Amino acid sequence: MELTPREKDKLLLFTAALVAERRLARGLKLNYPESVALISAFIMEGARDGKSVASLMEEGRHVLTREQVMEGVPEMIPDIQVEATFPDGSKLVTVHNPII
Amino acid sequence: MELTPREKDKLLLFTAALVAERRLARGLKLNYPESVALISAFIMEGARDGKSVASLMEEGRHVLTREQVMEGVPEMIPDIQVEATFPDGSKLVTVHNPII
Amino acid sequence: SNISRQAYADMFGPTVGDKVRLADTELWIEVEDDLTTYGEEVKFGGGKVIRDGMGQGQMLAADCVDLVLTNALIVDHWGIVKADIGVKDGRIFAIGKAGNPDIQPNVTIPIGAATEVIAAEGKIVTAGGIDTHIHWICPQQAEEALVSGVTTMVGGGTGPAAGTHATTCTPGPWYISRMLQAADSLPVNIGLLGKGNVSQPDALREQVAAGVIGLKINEDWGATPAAIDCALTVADEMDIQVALHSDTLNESGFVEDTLAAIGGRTIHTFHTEGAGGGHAPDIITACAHPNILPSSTNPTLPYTLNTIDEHLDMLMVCHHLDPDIAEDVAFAESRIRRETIAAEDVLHDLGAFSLTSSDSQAMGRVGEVILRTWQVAHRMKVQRGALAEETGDNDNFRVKRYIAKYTINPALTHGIAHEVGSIEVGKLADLVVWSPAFFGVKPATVIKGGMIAIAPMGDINASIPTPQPVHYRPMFGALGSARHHCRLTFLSQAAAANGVAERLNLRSAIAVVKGCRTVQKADMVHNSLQPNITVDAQTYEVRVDGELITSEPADVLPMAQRYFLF
Amino acid sequence: SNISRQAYADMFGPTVGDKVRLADTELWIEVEDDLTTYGEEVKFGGGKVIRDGMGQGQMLAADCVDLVLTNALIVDHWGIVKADIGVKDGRIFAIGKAGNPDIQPNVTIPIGAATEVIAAEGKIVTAGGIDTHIHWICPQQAEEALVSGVTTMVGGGTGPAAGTHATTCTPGPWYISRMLQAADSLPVNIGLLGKGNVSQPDALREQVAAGVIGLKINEDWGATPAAIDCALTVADEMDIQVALHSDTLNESGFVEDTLAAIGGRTIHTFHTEGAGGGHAPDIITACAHPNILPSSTNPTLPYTLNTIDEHLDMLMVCHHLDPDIAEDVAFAESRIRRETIAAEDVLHDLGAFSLTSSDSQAMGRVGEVILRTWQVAHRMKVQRGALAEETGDNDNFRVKRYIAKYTINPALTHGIAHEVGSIEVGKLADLVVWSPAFFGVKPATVIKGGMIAIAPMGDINASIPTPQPVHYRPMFGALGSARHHCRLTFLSQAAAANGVAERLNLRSAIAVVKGCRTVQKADMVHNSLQPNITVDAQTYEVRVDGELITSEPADVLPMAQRYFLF
Amino acid sequence: SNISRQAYADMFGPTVGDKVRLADTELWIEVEDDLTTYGEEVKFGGGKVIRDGMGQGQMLAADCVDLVLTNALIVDHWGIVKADIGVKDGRIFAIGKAGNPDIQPNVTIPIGAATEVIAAEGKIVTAGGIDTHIHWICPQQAEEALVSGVTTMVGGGTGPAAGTHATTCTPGPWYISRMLQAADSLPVNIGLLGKGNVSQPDALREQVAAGVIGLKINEDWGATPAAIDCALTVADEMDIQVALHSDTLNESGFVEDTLAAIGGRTIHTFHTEGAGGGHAPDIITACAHPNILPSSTNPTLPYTLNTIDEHLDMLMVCHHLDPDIAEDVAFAESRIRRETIAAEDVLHDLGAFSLTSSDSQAMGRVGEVILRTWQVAHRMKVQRGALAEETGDNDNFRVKRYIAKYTINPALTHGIAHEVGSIEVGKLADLVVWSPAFFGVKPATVIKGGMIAIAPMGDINASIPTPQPVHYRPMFGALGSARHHCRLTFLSQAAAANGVAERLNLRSAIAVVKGCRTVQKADMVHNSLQPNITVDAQTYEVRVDGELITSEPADVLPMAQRYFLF
Amino acid sequence: MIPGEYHVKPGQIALNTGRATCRVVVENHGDRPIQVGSHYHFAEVNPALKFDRQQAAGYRLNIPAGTAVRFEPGQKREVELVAFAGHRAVFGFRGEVMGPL
Ligand code: NI
Ligand code: NI
Ligand code: NI
Ligand code: NI
Ligand code: NI
Ligand code: NI
Repeated sequence: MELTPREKDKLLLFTAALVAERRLARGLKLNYPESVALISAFIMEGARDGKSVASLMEEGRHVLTREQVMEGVPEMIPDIQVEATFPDGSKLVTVHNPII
Repeated sequence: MELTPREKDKLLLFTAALVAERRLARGLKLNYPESVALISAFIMEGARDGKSVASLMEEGRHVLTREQVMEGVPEMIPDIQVEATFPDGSKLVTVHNPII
Repeated sequence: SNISRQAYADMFGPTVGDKVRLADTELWIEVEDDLTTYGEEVKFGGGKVIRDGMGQGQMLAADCVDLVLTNALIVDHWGIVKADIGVKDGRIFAIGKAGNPDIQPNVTIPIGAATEVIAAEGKIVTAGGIDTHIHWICPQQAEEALVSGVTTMVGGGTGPAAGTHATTCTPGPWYISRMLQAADSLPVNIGLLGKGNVSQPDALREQVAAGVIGLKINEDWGATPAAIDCALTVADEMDIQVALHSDTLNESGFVEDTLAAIGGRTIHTFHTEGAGGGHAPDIITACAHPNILPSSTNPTLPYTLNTIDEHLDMLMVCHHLDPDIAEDVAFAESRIRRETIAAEDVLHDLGAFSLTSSDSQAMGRVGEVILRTWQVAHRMKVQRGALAEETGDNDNFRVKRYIAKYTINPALTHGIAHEVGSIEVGKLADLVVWSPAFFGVKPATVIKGGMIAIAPMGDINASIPTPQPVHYRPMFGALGSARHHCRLTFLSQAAAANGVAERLNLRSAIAVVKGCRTVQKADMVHNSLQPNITVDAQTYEVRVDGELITSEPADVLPMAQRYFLF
Repeated sequence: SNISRQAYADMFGPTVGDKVRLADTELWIEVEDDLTTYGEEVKFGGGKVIRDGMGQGQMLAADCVDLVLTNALIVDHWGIVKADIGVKDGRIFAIGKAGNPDIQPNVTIPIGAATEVIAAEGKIVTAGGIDTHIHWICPQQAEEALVSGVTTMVGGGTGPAAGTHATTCTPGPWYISRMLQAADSLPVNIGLLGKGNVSQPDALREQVAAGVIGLKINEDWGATPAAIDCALTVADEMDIQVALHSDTLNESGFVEDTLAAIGGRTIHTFHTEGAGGGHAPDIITACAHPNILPSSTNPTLPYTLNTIDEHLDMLMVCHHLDPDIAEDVAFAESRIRRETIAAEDVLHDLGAFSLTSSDSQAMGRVGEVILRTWQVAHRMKVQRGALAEETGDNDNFRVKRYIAKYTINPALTHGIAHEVGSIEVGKLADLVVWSPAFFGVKPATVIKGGMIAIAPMGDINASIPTPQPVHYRPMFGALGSARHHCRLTFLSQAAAANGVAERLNLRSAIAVVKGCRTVQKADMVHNSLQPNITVDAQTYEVRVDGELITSEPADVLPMAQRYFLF
Repeated sequence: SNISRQAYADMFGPTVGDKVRLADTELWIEVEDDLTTYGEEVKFGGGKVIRDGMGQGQMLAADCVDLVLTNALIVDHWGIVKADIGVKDGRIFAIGKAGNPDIQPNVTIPIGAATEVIAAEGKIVTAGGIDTHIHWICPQQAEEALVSGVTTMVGGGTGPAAGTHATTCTPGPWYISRMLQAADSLPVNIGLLGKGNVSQPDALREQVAAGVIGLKINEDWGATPAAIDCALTVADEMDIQVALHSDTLNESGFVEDTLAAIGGRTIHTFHTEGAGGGHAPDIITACAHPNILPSSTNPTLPYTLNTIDEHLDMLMVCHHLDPDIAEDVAFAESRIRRETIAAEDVLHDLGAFSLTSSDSQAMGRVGEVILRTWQVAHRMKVQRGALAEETGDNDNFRVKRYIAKYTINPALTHGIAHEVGSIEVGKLADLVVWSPAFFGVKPATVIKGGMIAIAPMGDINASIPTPQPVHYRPMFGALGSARHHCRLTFLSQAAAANGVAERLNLRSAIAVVKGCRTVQKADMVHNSLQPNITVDAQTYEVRVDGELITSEPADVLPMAQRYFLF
Repeated sequence: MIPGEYHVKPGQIALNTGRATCRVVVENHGDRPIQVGSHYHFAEVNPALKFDRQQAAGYRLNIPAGTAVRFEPGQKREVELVAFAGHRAVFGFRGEVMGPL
């Protein structure tokens, strides 16, 4: 595979998201790290699918709602940022106020 | 997420448990590391759910039975210990003779 | 020109009269003073103030600071104030107003070409924590502790060996030398404790002359009156501290016999509540004496629903006890008491207990000293309301009382307060930057001796340092020679004199301990209470002046499930 | 004896006239020359040529090379040739024909008992890349860059501090000293840049004498005519380079005023297109001047569908701008222009822009300098066809023009071309081995000063080094003392003279920079074009000799989704 | 007072007459002797024996050990006994009875204030393993090997280069120097092998004088009679060892010609069975000669169902052979023979083969030397029953015979037995602690020169060191200066004399090899059999005294799927 | 409950109190935008800005520290300035003062 450090680092984000995904499935209100991981992973997959940066900046604000996370969490996450390999290379996706 | 070393370390335990979970699903008799990982992860989730230390010390002895693991394995695991963030902070759960 | 207080707060952080919630607790701090001149605040960025001829002057390096922390909200034992912090030559230069004297008024911290900038507006800055109950079971503890905001670690050990699992002792010259050499590789200031359990003084002097800054008396090695006396005599001679884990078994005597053996000499009592060790069931009465500097280890802090349940097995593994041996289990049980555990929280709130510590991997959590200290403060406010010393509608005094427990008091107790312990001029620049929402839980930046040593860092290949995944990674201050320059290895005056550093070829900066024998309970900042305390021998109830001291266990705590992934 | 060209290609790699596709791009290189003697090629393995008395001779160590790279396809600014490479004493010994003179003809690279072998048949070998826009935000960037094929990093910073987040400056003597010491721990050659923004020359001389090989003028610290002039005067005195990030705000003047302030003196302009900083909207006109060495940072390379969208927020975080402050957002927007972004690609293809760099974690991706350079080449071939300088049906000239952008030109610009920058005799042996299918993306081997420093490595416990998982792991050349011997720390002539290395006890090899003031646009290999370029003040259209310069954004790019897991 | 043998076993570990199963194998060891005085055993913990005035005396550091391993079950070539182990100044002080002479009888290992304690009751303690077939393909192999219980690694290489992939050679002075410097960073004792393939003696003397403790003759570099002779002549001169990988191709002669070239001189034959290399198909006949010290690499150990299947592709990749070249595949196939593979196991059981080794990442698994050795022992007991030398109903002799294969014999073969190889007084304290259930698979503690270097470690933030996840993490003995003090770099007598250590500024302890030319087959502990062995040229059947030597392949093995996650 | 929330007391802050101020009309005569920071010596701003430079000597914009005023091409506007303090020594900028005043 010849995994570079950055690819290995992203594997850490993917795994953190697996943790959150399963807890959300159980019906738990997600905490700070879980929320950040879940939304981040979603965007990375969007990039793998070939969606645009513009599309993801919007879609990422509809992954989790205020009722699916603990109190204070939405305010602890003014934005989420993550980069991924789009068909046209690495790009940065910034999702402002992802949780409403 | 600002993951501390301990949080990252627990991600290693979670992943080891995913490996075991899938093999158990296939109907394989689990080995030493697989058994320890599976029971440990179970407890960590229990803590995320908000169960008490007392409840988990008992529940953890009913995750795997002697017929679901290789010979000698139950005797190689006199107890399992793991810490997790309970609603009231980090606590240690010790499950004695988890496999019977 | 005018600006609303809200827009101002958003731009430069809060000012005099504004309140800030500490993380997700009920504790609120209020800005007591602001050292700026409104309109002359320094800010860095494109088109901002810190630029040539403007907020940055023309002075040579010797006439300006190496680093400035702009618009920081300082929280320390002496005050909660808004100000700029200047760091020069790895030490705290000044707390005041930064800028360029050429065009700005009241500049006390000059910014020049040689000055780096750390933007602290909206952030809280504290001194690095100091943990004095470290078991050196593994080298990984240093990073775990640094990440939590602890910059100095005092303890003993040789690795994961039986003796170290149970006690904070680095036994003898050879091991002491090896660990001093290994210390250069760790990103925290370090001081070692030798094995103080022996009745031949020369065996102790050898260890001190080898490098230890203290001696640990532990019951597992025999905490008898003869050993205690021998250790205190050598301590008085060599100006080093003694830490005590007393005779739980009451084998050689009761608490009063131990107290008699100490004979009024200065001593630091570890886990004074008793769960972690000490005369059952009344070692807690030690906090009434003027020569005792009392600390708590962290598993019992604060009293919660699951506290008692988790303690039995933790106790057994730590001290190599056999659950099949009746006497081994009976003595484990005599250490865990709901009565003394519940009182311990109140005694901290009153200032009868002066320090908090971990007891790392030996009935204690290395990354939870700071966190658990604030949880106790929260629970006490919730249960007892405002302190008598409190003025105004804020928890400023309770905050100062509790922060002193893991900063200045531990430094005073071990004779290193001349180097670290607080944000004061001349002290080593060990500082921790916190976003208010993560205060006490996950810091934004950890500075060791003027250099950032660790901090949360996003994708290395990203266009900015913020994209995920963000996790704690070592920085330049933790690298090779830079690390040696930014950390201190504490030595006893004797070792320093005998040239131990040159002989072992220690590469880090060296500091010597002093003033260990003269410190007393009255010297503990905001925690000098000496209560008339008693413990009922049968019921274990703790009473101060006849009043029952107790509290309720928490079901849920702040700084817990909202921040951690596991 | 005869052998078909296909079987030959399979055995020893391609030869004269054979073409090879670079990764998954449309770029094809053709072997221009082969220095072997057909039938006398050296090959290593059981029953092969390199064996005692056969391809290996009887010479003592002094009479043979330490390492030979057999059958390598060299791609460098001077040619694309097939040959054996000899490395001796950490430096490039010769490019020619390896073997044993005792029984083989034309041997110019002697192989003896003291010779190690690296099989490069079927592989492409290039010099290690040189990135001159490094923000030292974190030490992890060094490994990320090394893995991508970059072996030298020039930049400034002190860690993740506000100043370093925005600028490439290591402010003052103390920080400069600390970072020089920390540099010994990193597996790449390093040179530091100090803060050049000041109007007092002595404040600058101090920094140069302390160790920096250049001075960074950044608008965040005030890129005024007075500061620029002061910095250039000291640069002319001490033979160091100046990197410029100009006044985007046009606060002190327009681009022409800055150009006037420079006064014909040599200067390296960072991100000359402007998105990363510079007089809006015409800093790009700087590439017309003979004294300007222009570079591009990498996020804008090449122009793609998502380029514009991602830039606004990247800009804000990097420079500590407030999205709520209208003037902060307006100035961010004035930097991002589709017009100048589209022209930048063409200007590279024409050789008007001479270097590529990252701008690591401050509007740039540290592991993507090489990769993005080849993507621009691909897109330009696709859009503009063959270059006028191209001969034959191949892209050999375009390849040489683009590889020069991150190898020799950066080295010439910063006065270190006497040590690194190309595969030429006498230069440090910093080489990168690539399999054609992964060219520019993931290298097979990264050699630092004659020792492999990093490479993909399979299961450590496996029977061979190839089983999964295969990922990049540090090798012996990145370990302790071996690392110090295989890396260089660049110093200014003054620092070297003042004995800075001995004072700081720097352990690595030391190299001094020189020839920074005499280099000009005409010296940039294959990239010396000085176009009559203009920018429309209202529309932002770029024109060269009245012709509109533009291009189309890519929807999909090579060296992207076929190679990366995320 | 009396105590039942079962309760006793549970408290202090087994005693004389008790048997213990080694992991999940069928091998049983019986305690042959116990050096304690019943009732006077030392135990550490709260209220236990090792306490001031009790089990711990009043002696100064010079009069007591630095570390004691209490109640250890020693398994070594000389015996399987129960005893306390004393370690002083990084070396094995004594094997006997620990305690305080003031109140206890028969104390031979004094415990004082300066003594650390490691509780070994119920544990098996062995000397650290010694692997003599290391290919330095990557630095990560050191940690993998240390974790498995191997503390000394002898081999050659420069990193993942073609030459190192195939041979254990560090070619020439420059590379030798670089690797010696890099060795200081690894937590294992190291000795290097140079390239011995040359017919000019001076080219070899240069390498020895540079630092290598041996010379590797490998067919890939030309294992001709002239090269072999030249290497042996220099070896006899400089007291260094020669390792041989013979001419598989029979290109320069047959096995007898090679044997003739050796001329009765001492030589270590690598992978003597042949799969890993050597005259096809009879290199295995070498074990009949008195001057040959024969070893096996580990992929063929023991013979199993999948052994043959996995070997072809492993062979090709290692030696850079082309599967499309008929002669390359034919010579690979001639090396893999079920006949010689099946005999190899029996020859080990009989003591005709004296050592086991890995052949790390070049047809061998670095973390499986110990594990595979015990699997061969298990399979041989299962198939052949008790050895003729066996007394009593236990496998004590077979155990001693097999443990000698990776401890003392490798040390004797390479001239380092004066420093390491067994648990004997005066030798470096390289010890491995094992829980019986994980014997040979995953150790509880790995001690390097008196300090724990690596061990399984649970949650760093936990209240105890046992909570999950538990995985191997480096300890203090593996850190910076402490590591240098606890490891040895072996040098040739010549290098040591020429001051190579001072010139290269090597920081670790230095040891010199000696007695390499005088060692012979008769000296191999418990493995000195010189069988009248023959190999059928057409059928490949191995016969000893006309009897066919063979065995059956295992379908399932112990120390495999019950312990590993993957 | 919002972690780390502020409870800012209402009201306003008066900036640069007790210092001489002056208002001047400025006009951007250039074809490119010009933005000026709070502490820049106003008398030495981009030459394209037309105003009474003599009056602006020793002055900077009387706006919150760290903010700026933007002048689009052709834009004319009145700005309020506040005098420098400290030693009142001006160094840098366009190099017109380089000393006290
Ligand atoms: Ni204790
Ligand atoms: Ni303790
Ligand atoms: Ni820039
Ligand atoms: Ni930059
Ligand atoms: Ni071999
Ligand atoms: Ni080999």
